[PDB]
Amino acid sequence: MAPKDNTWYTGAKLGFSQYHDTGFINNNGPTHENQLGAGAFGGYQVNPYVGFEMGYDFLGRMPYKGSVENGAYKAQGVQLTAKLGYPITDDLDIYTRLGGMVFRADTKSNVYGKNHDTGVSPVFAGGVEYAITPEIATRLEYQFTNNIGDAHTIGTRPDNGMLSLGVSYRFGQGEAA
Repeated sequence: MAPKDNTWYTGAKLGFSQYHDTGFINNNGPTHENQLGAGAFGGYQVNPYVGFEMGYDFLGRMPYKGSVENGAYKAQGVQLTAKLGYPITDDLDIYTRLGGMVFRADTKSNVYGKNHDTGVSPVFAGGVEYAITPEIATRLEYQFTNNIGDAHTIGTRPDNGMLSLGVSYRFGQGEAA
């Protein structure tokens, strides 16, 4: 009946975005504007209305292919944020995440300790999470791309961004305590 606190959870997410904030563009596009992406994420719940969540976009290669494909060297990336949601129903709930994505790459280093370009652009998300069955949860959330860098006076209205859907697992049933 009552909610839980001081617990952890893990899952996977997959969504599509209208347009990315990339700088190197050299493609016409599959249809018009939509890029599907997959990844994994997990989080810890501190209280009924205050929790934490982290995530990172995995990668998949094709062992059966002899084509030159490179981009970075010893590079890594991860995202860390806080989750804030409200319990509308025992099974249906709403949540919002706010944090930042950390990105780092390697490019010529003489063991001196210097950087050229790091990724630290705070981001947030919004959606709802529902429980279909024990040890199995599913939720959908969206992200805003037009709301950073510089505030626009007039033009397009903020009513469309990133659309994603992922599943999450909650561990910590117990019996007494």
